[PDB]
Amino acid sequence: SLRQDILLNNNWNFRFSHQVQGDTRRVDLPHTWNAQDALAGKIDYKRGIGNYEKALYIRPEWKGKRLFLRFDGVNSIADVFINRKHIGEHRGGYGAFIFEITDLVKYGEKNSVLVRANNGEQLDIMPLVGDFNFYGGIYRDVHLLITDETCISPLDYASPGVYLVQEVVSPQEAKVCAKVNLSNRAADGTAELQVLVTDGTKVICKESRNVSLKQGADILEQLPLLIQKPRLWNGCEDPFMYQVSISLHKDGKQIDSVTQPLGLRYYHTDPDKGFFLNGKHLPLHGVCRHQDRAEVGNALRPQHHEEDVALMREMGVNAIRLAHYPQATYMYDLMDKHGIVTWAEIPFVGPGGYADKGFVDQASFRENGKQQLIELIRQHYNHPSICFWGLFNELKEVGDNPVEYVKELNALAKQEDPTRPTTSASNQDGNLNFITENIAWNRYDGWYGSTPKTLATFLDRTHKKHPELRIGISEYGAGASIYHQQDSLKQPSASGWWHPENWQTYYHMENWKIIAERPFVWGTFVWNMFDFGAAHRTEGDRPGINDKGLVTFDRKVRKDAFYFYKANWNKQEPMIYLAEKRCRLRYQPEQTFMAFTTAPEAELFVNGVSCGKQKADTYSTVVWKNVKLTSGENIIRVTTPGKKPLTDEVTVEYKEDRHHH
Amino acid sequence: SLRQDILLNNNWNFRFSHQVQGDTRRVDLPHTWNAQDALAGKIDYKRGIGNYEKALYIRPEWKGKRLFLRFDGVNSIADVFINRKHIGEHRGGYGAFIFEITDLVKYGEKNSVLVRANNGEQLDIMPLVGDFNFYGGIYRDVHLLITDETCISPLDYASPGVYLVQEVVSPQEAKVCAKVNLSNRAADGTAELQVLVTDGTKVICKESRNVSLKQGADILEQLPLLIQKPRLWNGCEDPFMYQVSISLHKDGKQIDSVTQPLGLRYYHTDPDKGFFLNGKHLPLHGVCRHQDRAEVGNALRPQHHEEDVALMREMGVNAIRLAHYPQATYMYDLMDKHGIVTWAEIPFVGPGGYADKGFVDQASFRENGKQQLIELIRQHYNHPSICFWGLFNELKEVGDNPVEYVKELNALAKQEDPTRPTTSASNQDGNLNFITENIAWNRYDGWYGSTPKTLATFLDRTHKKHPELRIGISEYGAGASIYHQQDSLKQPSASGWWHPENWQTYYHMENWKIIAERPFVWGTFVWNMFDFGAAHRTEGDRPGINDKGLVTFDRKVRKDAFYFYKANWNKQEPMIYLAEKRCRLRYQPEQTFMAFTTAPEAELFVNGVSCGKQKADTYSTVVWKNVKLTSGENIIRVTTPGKKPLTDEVTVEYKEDRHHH
Amino acid sequence: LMDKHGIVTWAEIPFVGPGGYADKGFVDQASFRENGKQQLIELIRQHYNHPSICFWGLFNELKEVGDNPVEYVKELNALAKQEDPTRPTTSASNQDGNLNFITENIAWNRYDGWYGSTPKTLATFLDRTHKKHPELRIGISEYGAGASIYHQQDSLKQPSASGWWHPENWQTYYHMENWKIIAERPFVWGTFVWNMFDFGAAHRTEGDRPGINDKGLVTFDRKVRKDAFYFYKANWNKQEPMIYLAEKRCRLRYQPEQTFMAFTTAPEAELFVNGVSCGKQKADTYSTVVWKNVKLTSGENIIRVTTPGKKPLTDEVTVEYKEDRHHH
Ligand SMILES: [Cl-]
Ligand SMILES: [Cl-]
Ligand SMILES: [Cl-]
Repeated sequence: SLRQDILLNNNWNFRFSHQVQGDTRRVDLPHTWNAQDALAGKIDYKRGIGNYEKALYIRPEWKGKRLFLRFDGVNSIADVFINRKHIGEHRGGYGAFIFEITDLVKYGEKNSVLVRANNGEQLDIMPLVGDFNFYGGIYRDVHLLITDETCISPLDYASPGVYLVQEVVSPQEAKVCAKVNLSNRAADGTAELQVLVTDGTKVICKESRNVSLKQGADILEQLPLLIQKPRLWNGCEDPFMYQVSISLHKDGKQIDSVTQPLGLRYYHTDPDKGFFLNGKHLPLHGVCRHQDRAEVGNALRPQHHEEDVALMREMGVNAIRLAHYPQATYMYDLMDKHGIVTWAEIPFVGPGGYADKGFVDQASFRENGKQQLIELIRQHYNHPSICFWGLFNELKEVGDNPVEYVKELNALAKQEDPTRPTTSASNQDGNLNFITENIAWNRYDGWYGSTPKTLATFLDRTHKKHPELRIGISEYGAGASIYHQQDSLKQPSASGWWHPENWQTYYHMENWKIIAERPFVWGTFVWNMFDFGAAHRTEGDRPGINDKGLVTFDRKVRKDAFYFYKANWNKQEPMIYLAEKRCRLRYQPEQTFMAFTTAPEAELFVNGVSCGKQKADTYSTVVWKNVKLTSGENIIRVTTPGKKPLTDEVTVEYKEDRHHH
Repeated sequence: SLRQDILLNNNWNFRFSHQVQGDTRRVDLPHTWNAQDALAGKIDYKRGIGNYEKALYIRPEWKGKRLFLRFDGVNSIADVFINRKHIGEHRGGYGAFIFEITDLVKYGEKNSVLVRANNGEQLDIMPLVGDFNFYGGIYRDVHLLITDETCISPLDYASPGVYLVQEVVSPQEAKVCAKVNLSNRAADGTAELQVLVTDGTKVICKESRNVSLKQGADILEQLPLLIQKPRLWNGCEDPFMYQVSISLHKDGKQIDSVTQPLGLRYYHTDPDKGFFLNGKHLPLHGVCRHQDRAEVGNALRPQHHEEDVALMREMGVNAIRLAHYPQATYMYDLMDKHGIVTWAEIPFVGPGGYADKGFVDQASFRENGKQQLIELIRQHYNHPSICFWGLFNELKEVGDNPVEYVKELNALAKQEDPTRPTTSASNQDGNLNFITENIAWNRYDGWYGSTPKTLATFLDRTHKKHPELRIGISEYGAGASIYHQQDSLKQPSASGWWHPENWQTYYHMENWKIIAERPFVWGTFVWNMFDFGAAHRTEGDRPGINDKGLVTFDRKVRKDAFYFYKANWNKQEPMIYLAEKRCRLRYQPEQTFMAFTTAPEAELFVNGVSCGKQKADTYSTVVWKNVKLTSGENIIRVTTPGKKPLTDEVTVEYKEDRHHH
Repeated sequence: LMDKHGIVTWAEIPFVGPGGYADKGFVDQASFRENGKQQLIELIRQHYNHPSICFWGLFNELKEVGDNPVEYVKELNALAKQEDPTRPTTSASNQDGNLNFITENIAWNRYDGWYGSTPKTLATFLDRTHKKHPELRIGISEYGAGASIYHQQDSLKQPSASGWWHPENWQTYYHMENWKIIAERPFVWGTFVWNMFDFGAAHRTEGDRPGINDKGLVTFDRKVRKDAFYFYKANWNKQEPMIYLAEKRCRLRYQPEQTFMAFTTAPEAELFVNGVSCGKQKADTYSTVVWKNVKLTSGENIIRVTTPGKKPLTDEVTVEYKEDRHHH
């Protein structure tokens, strides 16, 4: 009667329903059928039904236990059949879902499991539009869960069935209400519910209640926990969590158990001073991250989540906006573990500069959106990293006006979880900005026209006109191809096929200086940590890509901007990085070299001869001007001070040719 | 206060939602966006959202009237917006639907009408599968209807709002209950409802009732009609209909009016003797017809319906199965007018020899199917041609078992309309065959393997084992390309790229002889009158086509089988037709020539010299054997008897070459 | 079949230029040039004995810009004359200048009244060219206009050529006006409608569907004859009696004052509306009968035209007249 969790990812048989013959090919999960077409820039990539079928041997000894199929994510509608009989449907591409199959299987034989996944367009399931790909299929894990007939229920919106509600938290004491779903299919009886909080081998809490469970009972039980002088989850400084074991016992035997983290903290956002974690001001040095990657689409493996977090911590990221939808439980686990303050959001996404709408005013759309919000909150309730619930991105009032509906979602979020503030990401003026507790804007001053300086004007004017708003920046960024390089700085056309890397570097340096000076801005999030898929894009070095990443789509190459942020945000790892190394061909008679470093100064050498030292500025940048190259090959080297220095080096070619002038 | 019906077909602006930019092109309705891709055999043709927008000037003098947008058909989900505000959704590709826009428009200015049509795959809207194309878009007319504030309601499942229920019909007298929907938006008041039955200028009935109408009233009123010694709608012999005018009057002014046909008849099907219309046995010489055509897809214009009916009457068709879905009101009008007994059906279509299912056992699918059935019955209630309601085609029990659900549809059909029997088209053994009042099978003996003789064995054995069944043949046919010709008769592989026209001719001649001898078979329907689109097909002379038509897809060329049926079914138009004229190259030393004619004999000439007369057989066929051709060109001519004969003629080339033997 | 039926035939090699599109019909390299000569020799030798062939066409719409094919076209002309001195050479041009002065007969592709302008500029072009270059034997190698049989409107208005609206009445009007210009100019040795049939051109995005050049007088499947076909039939096939009512596919009428038009080989015709005669009208020089200010009754109207005599030919249509609309 130990709970079992059996992965069912291997060897499914797949075909599209547009293939009428019935032949199938082997696939293995996680899987999307849009990893080739959408990623090649095909705008009308396959959106429709793909069918996955697998034989599952139901063990004779599972008779008398309860059996559940839990899906971590299927985009975007899933219809599940056991022995070809429909058992249920889930509508929504990003939340987990579960079906009990206990009474639906034949014990001691192979049973068919068939999943018919549909990512076809709909007007009743958010997201309706967006600058990303709606990759179809079973792109997260599938599990067979086996439990006692009397269990901690897995059936409440596919959540772990335990909510560790933080009611009061300070360094003196924490009070928590452990709410636990119980489900009984055995005879009427009683059981003992135990909640055990530990830190390593040390017991911190232990609470018990006897509970009466009628046959067919599905009930919520609540146990208070008190922890004196708690160790708090304090972001990257100390991402500490207790372990909580919730178990059911009968006549001296444990019959079921689940574990969840408890990371205690408290926070607030001040309109003038920014974000405070556990009573201390904390600048939120944030980036955004989509759940896709080159070649595999959104069919991410655990090492992919692991590498994305490793790259963010290397850069000194301490905040993340996991846009534009609920992401993997494992990704939120890694945010908990590494101390990253997380903004998690539902996929209520508007059109941006494109056509159509994020909101369609019909009951089916509205009720589904509420179910997606409840899923997000209940499924991910216990992650201390999550400190904001995001309710939308770039909705607009024209046509169907989502204002009243967004007020409904806000009230529902506050009722489900009074312990986190709501937030949203806006690109509009007006009423949509005054609903959520924190507000943020997506700003591209210096990329989509204008100069970075208009970001400063916007922030200052907004803060002065509306002093009660807690203002953030939910997106800012600029495109870059690592293969587009030029000696001189000039602003490219955003929508064109030329995105020189130096303009992205310049964009981030100027925008960051504006942000750094404005502590009323509670958090800022770079769009985006990685290049990502968007099939309709036709810009930069190839179609189908949003190239605003600080790192490329395959996670292989860090663009110059990554190191500018690393020098400024990760000050305890010594480093020096020469900018513009991918610009190998130089034409300008007067060369400028620039390095990012954590050192107070650096020295430049050209062809083995020192050009002398320069001091790092407040933004960890060292600059040498009017450097003279010799025609042909030149070796450029920068070094930090001391007898054991760090170095960076490049060979460039200097050419006096051109073109008219 | 005359009712206005304004066509809104011209000059809409279209784009796909996968085109994110917002640019549009002009289109004109009727329109499908699948007339090129699906018709070229692209199996993954575009299934998703297409958007149509048009400015509609709302006249200041329409203020005080009621305004309705009525759509004859949008495949398969339509979401309608006025000034970009959602007003409603319709789910189902084949039934009409309507929205009142009276209170939703700005009078005296241009208002936007936006229709977002979606033909993306769904598992909750029949048809889920089928051997035809699911052409997307606004493929039938759109109308703006303008009425008095007090009107005969257009809002009951978009029907005309009048049901002329035939309660008793004989040559001595007919009793009819005129059920009329009334809708009032003006102040509380009374009005006079009048029902006027006419034949040309002669008044046959006139009945009146005063009715009390509360503000906001939507009520059903019923007036009895009695017609003594009625003229009955008697099929092609006398397709007579009365005209019925239903009108509302107030203080000596007519305020609203609608007209509907009244074609009185009675019928029954006997298990041993077949179908009886108005007390007289009537063999049902039937064909099936899909609502598509070459080049335009299902975006049919009225001349297309007109030509299809003209071709069927030319062939002597007196029965039709309008498969596999509710078809145009105009097509049922033409069936009424021409006397064609009609089987009309909902799109509850199963997979046939292909994968997947026609039934998914979930409430959303089931409730939508009932709404599609109610639509079909209410919208098309008054057409005398419709004598059967078809509930499914080729469902199967394996997996989700639709038996109980089909019993629900049968009971709903009988409750909505006790005056027509239900029927269905089966390809299975077992319980699915015992639900509807009449049953029929789809049979391809001599095409999908076997010999036509196994059709005879099936019919005889079924009739003997189940003597209570009213057995029909809902499909029988064989493929043919007019470009595949060979001198000798040999059975081709059905699924191959060689469909010689002579095999189709042979198939129909043999199958028809089996049918003609079996009067217990109440109706038989050729699959199909026309070649039609099915993108997944890969057989005959080109992909994407089901080539079982007696006439080609563009309606241009009648295949030999058409004339075999014409000679046998249209005996009052004199004709002679030489078979195998498209087979221009002859190799066999001993040639056979065959003609179909209404004459008792015919004479063959070869190179201007008579080969003598031969008698027509019982099936209107004349055959000459061992005809000797001379090497090279030969002129072959056949003539009917008399001094003013009808002729047919062809030049063939006889070659003594070949290939081994 | 051209031999058998007596049809004078212009047969040509595929030396085709870009028209209004990109790229070139000529690339100046020996491999291209030698292959073109082999294609010309093939055409002449393989088809030498057909009496119907009376002209050898050497190109269609080449242009001088870039690789200049003038000298090479002179080579092809000399080769044609050496292979077959018994037929003249010809070509189809859309340019001014030297390309027009090589072949014995010359012709132009003209779309006045379709690709902008009015048909009247065809008359100006023909007259001015003939006067400035009196030695040229001038023909019209293409003239035409697009039409979908599914695009119909009550009023005559010029559509955008490259757009998705090609009303059949504009094609009818185009051919009637252009033909009148041609008929009056006997110095024009031959004129050739572009085209007898709609045909395939995958890059086209106009008329009622992509991938089609819809300038045919008959549709692509050969099933439907457009109104212009019967205008030409009445004027060119005068020994088969006929009457044809124009605009029958325009079933919905809105104009208060209706005009009906018939093409016939008869000297006059009579119109009936709802079974009542509107009287006879005379056919003009171009075999056209016209009735103006015909009054329809709201709803269905039966329109019938008949030729004179006790055994007449007839044509008939039912239209629907509607007083609705749109602002005005
Ligand atoms: Cl929106
Ligand atoms: Cl089925
Ligand atoms: Cl050229």
